[PDB]
Amino acid sequence: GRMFAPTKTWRKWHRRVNVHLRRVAVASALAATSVPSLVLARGHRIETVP
Amino acid sequence: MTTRFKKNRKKRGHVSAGHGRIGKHRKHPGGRGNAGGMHHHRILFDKY
Amino acid sequence: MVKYSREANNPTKSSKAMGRDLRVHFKNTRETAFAIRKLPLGKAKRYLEDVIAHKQAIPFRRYCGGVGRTAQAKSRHSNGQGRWPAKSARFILDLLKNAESNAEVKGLDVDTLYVSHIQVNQAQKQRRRTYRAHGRINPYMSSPCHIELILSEKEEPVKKEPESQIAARKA
Amino acid sequence: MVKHNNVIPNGHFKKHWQNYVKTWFNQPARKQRRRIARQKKAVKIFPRPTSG
Amino acid sequence: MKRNPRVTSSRRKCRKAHFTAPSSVRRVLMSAALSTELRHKYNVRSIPIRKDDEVQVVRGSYKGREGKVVQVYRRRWVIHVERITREKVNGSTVNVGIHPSKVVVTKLKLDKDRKAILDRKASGRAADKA
Amino acid sequence: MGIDLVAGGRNKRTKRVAPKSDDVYLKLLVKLYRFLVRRTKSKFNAVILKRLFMSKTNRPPLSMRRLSNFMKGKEEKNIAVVVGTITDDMRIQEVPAMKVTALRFTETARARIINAGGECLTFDQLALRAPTGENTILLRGPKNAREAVRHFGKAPGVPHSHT
RNA sequence: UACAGGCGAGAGACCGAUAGCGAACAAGUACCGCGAGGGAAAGAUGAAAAGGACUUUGAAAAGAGAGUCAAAGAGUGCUUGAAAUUGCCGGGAGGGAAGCGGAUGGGGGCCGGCGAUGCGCCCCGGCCGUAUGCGGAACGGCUCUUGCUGGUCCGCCGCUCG
RNA sequence: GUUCGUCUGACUUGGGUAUAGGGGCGAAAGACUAAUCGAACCAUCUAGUAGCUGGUUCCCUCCGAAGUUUCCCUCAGGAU
RNA sequence: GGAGGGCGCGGCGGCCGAUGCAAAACCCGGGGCGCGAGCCCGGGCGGAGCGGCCGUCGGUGCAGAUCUUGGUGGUAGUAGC
RNA sequence: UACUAUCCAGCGAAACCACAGCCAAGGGAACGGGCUUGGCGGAAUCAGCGGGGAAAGAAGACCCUGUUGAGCUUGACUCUA
RNA sequence: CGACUCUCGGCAACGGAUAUCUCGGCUCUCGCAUCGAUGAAGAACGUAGCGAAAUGCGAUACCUGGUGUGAAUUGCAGAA
Repeated sequence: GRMFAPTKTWRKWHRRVNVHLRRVAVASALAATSVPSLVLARGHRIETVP
Repeated sequence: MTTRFKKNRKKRGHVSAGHGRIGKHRKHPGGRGNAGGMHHHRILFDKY
Repeated sequence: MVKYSREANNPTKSSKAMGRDLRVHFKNTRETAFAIRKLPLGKAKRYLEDVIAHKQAIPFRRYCGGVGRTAQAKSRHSNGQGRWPAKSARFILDLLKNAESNAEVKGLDVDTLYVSHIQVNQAQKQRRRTYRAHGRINPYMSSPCHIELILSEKEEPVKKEPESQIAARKA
Repeated sequence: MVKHNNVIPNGHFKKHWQNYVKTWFNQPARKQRRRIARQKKAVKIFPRPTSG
Repeated sequence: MKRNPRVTSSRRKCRKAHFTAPSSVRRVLMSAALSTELRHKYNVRSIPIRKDDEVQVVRGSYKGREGKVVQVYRRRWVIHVERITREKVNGSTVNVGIHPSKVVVTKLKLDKDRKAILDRKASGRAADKA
Repeated sequence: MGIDLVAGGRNKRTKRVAPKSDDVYLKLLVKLYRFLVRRTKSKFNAVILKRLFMSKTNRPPLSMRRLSNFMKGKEEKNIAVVVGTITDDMRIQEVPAMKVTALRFTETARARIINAGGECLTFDQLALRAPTGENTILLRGPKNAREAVRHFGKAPGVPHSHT
């Protein structure tokens, strides 16, 4: 039989983003490469440059 | 105890107005007119 | 033998047999196994012939609810329930004949010993359905059964040999 | 059945909306079809603008 | 998955086509790796085989057998080669199927239409290389 | 045991460093206050700690107006501790300077306050130079006002006879 | 601008054989009903059938040997083969005794565990060598042009000892 | 099964043929109309509704009720 | 009845591990951990892929429902034929 | 007196089952197989039996209630061929 | 005192769950226009060497011409 719930086309697979909110996140991401600790923490193997 | 047609809250937002009471507006119709002809917007927007 | 059960012996020293999907009462044919286990080949064969004739009864130690009762109980002295199912006795007799022959294939003597181990299991249940009153239908079904029979050459001489200082007098 | 200082809600739903529907499922594809149509129009005209 | 507006891409579809193989599908999947001598003549690594070829088992447990390709089977995509066999209980010998990828081509019958395949693919390999 | 005894066990629990504190910068800042408060005599810095704990949905934006109006020569240009943020909906050119410190400033505020005078100071600096927490007012900020006391919903919350 | 059909395609934080469509398989099939209509159950040996010749028992079906297989603890009940139930057997218990099936205590029955075996000292055997000079370097506080104080280490030679 | 009503007529019974669902037919019992009749069966609308009965799925922690007030076609239930 | 803090399963982005010299699964009056939810490990069976951890998400955990579907008892080798 | 039952050989269901099954009285959802207190306390059982299991079959057909229906009636409400 | 009643393990039988598979379903998205008295949609009954079925086809009957590919089809037989 059917079940009254189990999905059926309604469910939003679109959540809206705020551009000002998004801007902060993008900006933060650049800064994360200039601190070596986060790069190591994420699990990058690096023998990298001076 | 529930059967969700009691505590769920009945079905429809009437009986809260119907014979029960609290909230909203009471004593309803005021003026009427204007229709979809005479319609929108008289603006007030501050100069400050 | 199949994907095999409790043999516990040596395979060369033992014989194995199975009959498969014989239609017999599951309840009757086990009781035959219990009542006549370990006894020599000729004596066991004769006992089964006796059951058919009604010279010897099989004690029905288990099973009640008004189950058929002792014309004679015979072995084990008295015992309240007893029946002498002829057909199931015949089927195990045929299996016994096969087991004797199987021993020869091993290179064991036909002369060899007695039934060490028997199991009886319900192989499946065969379908058929029979009509009943009030427009309902309720099944009448038979059970095919697999029965295994083990003859073991170890059992008699191991007990006999280190009876000394007292004890022995048997075979 | 409000238990709030809300006005009791005015829907708009107002029919079986499951029967009707309308989805923005088509919307992600939708812009692309207009855009590729514009590219095709440029090919059709060849020189001269003719945006409209 | 990976790129391109094209007809073909679907994990199910790839399986569906190659198992039941229509004739063009059979021939392209009948492409079996050449031996090294032949690779430097026709300048290709693999070509579709035949029945009057001779083909040597490299890959399997059965390795070291050689024989002519007796038959090729569509329905379950397999090829059958002579002398790669298993014995039935009575003593009958029945061929064991081998995939054309596993087996390596010892010898070619050129033909005329099969010969055309060699020329076009060779031209292909010339263009990229130089 | 008692009902009296149960009364002690059912006591308060306002207490919370907020249910979720997402902001790492907020979270480290309250640790700095936590360390200094128990190592200093300052009642004032202890008050700051509570206002930066429980909620951000309670921290009030404060306009340049009224900030200016209570430092009117009866506070000689001290430091204004603003819990939430400065907002810029005024022009008077305010006071001719003032040192304003806050948790957050609007981008407009950063330009506007410093180009009126003083300096937009961060709360990190407030902690640094005044763990003692003196010569300081927690300036103001309201949310209890005309709009949104119990004035919610659709049609507010009333004069009061019936509602 | 539309698109749950048709045809030909691309995909999914889809489903994984009681799920997914009614149908993965001969499915709108078999079957049910007078009819309108209702409508299942049902996938998997293995790389390859190499699907058990032959011998023997049995009326035959089967069994027992054997052959085959990497594996028959894979033999078209076929990959894995759970619970329930059933059989065998073993253990406990006992045929003078009353049952909520457990908890609590003791004994049996069953089984895993239990510093590599420690320290001070001296003798022999074994190996290495500091300080200081040499020779090559990653370091420090810092300064940050630039400067001064502090390095340790390894290579391994010299000179004295351990 | 026994006992028994009728058995030359308002008789018995077949085939062909007519009448179909608020309809038929009825020497009338609401009887009967394909094991179905105080409104047949089938599919659909329909995943219809039901203050009422049943069931409602992993753990631990801390706090911990009430069957009362008011209104109600309300007294098996809501609002408050 | 609320709130709080966890556990287990399936799949997804990350990250790390494990494997035919034996994975997962299943069995185990075998050991050990956690108050528990559960977890861990051994032995047996087995033969090809899987688990832990950090995020994400659900068709996410069962004893019932005169439960649904499949299997199997006692009844009973009894009523009976 | 027949045909059963019974007893045999063969064949072989179902209903039903929380777990089961020795009494007395007591209290208790106010009438216990179980609890409490006394009496007791056959293994293993068959043919019988109709006290009991408030045995089983049937969401009591009655009776009340539901803002639940439907058949019918009419001087109901409201429409109409 | 065998037995019985009970329990468990080990090995099994029962059963088809579980795991792991999946030429399938499911849902979304894209492209496409294109039935018929010129005999359709749908049915029936036949035709394969050996066929019950599905699939294919129609007395020109598991197919024909033409064309592409270029040697298989296979369970066995068979044409060469």
